[PDB]
Parts: sequence; structure tokens; C-alpha cells
Amino acid sequence: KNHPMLMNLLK
Amino acid sequence: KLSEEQQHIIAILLDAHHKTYDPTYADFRDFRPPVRMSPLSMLPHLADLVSYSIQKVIGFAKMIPGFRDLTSDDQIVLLKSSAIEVIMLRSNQSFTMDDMSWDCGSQDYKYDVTDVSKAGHTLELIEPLIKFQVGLKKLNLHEEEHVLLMAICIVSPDRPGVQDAKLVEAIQDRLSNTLQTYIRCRHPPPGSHQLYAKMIQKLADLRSLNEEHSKQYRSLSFQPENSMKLTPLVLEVFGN
Ligand SMILES: CCC(O)(CC)COc1ccc([Si](C)(C)c2ccc(OC[C@@H](O)CCC(=O)O)c(C)c2)cc1C
Repeated sequence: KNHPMLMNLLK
Repeated sequence: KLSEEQQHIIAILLDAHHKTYDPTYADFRDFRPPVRMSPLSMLPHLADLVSYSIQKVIGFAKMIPGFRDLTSDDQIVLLKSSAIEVIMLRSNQSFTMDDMSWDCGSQDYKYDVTDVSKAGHTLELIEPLIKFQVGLKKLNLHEEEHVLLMAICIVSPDRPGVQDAKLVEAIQDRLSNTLQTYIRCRHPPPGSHQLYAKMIQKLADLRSLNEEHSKQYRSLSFQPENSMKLTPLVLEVFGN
């Protein structure tokens, strides 16, 4: 329920 | 009667697409190779292809005017729910109606219904997928209409989990007004309305294609031997 990879690509 | 803001939006989306879609398909050489010879022999190659495309869709979405004005949670919700649909949309550029295949450069990277079958999927999805690609291709969209359709599909307030739905709608409304106005400058009525209506119908078709892919993905990914062949990004985006 946490998305560290999507967040990194969204940053 | 395209306003300069509408011309600006189209210029932004055209450039965003050119920076996230490589017509040479050179990066396909870095994927696990396709096996066609039963085992899901094309699952490793197609999982890498899907993973690569998820990255491109995220890069495209980041450049949509107004997208970064949303909270990070809404950006995540919009991308998780639309990634599959944008992949099907952007895949139409390589789709050819000669043999109902996605031609990406060579015979190694030319995919047909049997190749999708080799990734675990059935005709419950592939038959609707093929008629979508054909109907989309028959529209003969300009690149302007293509990139606008992808952006509108991403910024949709009709997604579960959206917090600021009114803001998402306002962003989509200017993309929608931009697409409607672009069509009117290139097509007199009633053909203008017949084109926009068919494009909205394609977005509706993608919702049912989304639902059927997730059902089959859930059944496929439930088996650890299948999820072992996926990528971390695919597991994160398609799973949670
Ligand atoms: C892994 C998850 C599964 O469900 C298995 C568990 C399989 O999923 C699959 C399998 C096959 C397809 Si497809 C519609 C035949 C396809 C065709 C071409 C294509 O190339 C895009 C290219 O246009 C990007 C080029 C660029 O951006 O530079 C892409 C990405 C997809 C779609 C899905 C979703």
C-alpha cells in the first residue's frame, strides 16, 4: 500500500 | 479558433510524447528476450515491455499541464488506475492491421494474439483488445488528438480513491475543450461531433478492458511462479 518506486519516478 | 493557451497545451503534449515514445524501439534489446517455441514463454519479455512502458507513461503524465498541481496521492491513484489503459492506447502506434500485430521494429519484437496468449491471457481479454486496436486505428488520429486522448485518460475524476475530484475535472476540462476545439478546426460538423464521440467511446471501452486485464492479472500474479517473472515496478503499480 506504499509505492516507493512510483514516488521516485514521480519526483 | 485555437487559443494560444490551447496551442500551448498541444505543443507541451506533443513534446512530452516525443520524449517518452521511442519509434526506434532500441531499448527492446535490453529486455529479457522473447521465447515463442505449455509454459508462459513470453511472460518475461512482455513483463519487461510492460514495465518499460509504465515508466514512459509516468514520464508522460508528469508533463501534462496541471498534473503536478495535484497531491502526490492523487497522482499515484490516477497513474495506478490508468497505466494499463494508456499502455493499450500508446501501443496503437505500433499496431498494424495487416496481420493484427504490434510491429515494433523486427520479427523478434512483433507481437500477435498468440504472444499475448504466451503471457497467460485468454481471448476474454485479447478479443476485446484486438477490436479496440482496430477501431482506434480506423480513426486515423492526428498525433495531436492521440496525445490529448492519452492525457484525458490519465486525468479522469472517474477513478476510485481520488481526493480532489473537482481539481482533476478542471484539469481534464481544459484538455477536453482543447481536443474539441482542435477537432473543429480540422473537421466541419457533423463529422466533428462524430469524431469526438468515438474518442470518448474509446475511453469507455478502456474501462472494461482495464477490468478484464486486472481480473486475469490477479489470477496470474496469485501464483508465485508467475509473479517471480514480473518486475518490481509492475508488482507495485498493478498490485496495490
Ligand atoms: C506483464 C503483465 C501481463 O498482464 C502479464 C501478467 C501482460 O500484460 C500485457 C501484455 C502485452 C501487452 Si500489449 C497491448 C501486446 C503491448 C504492445 C506493445 C507495447 O509497447 C509499448 C510501446 O509502445 C512503448 C514504446 C515506448 O514507450 O518507447 C506494450 C507496452 C504493450 C500489454 C500488457 C498490459
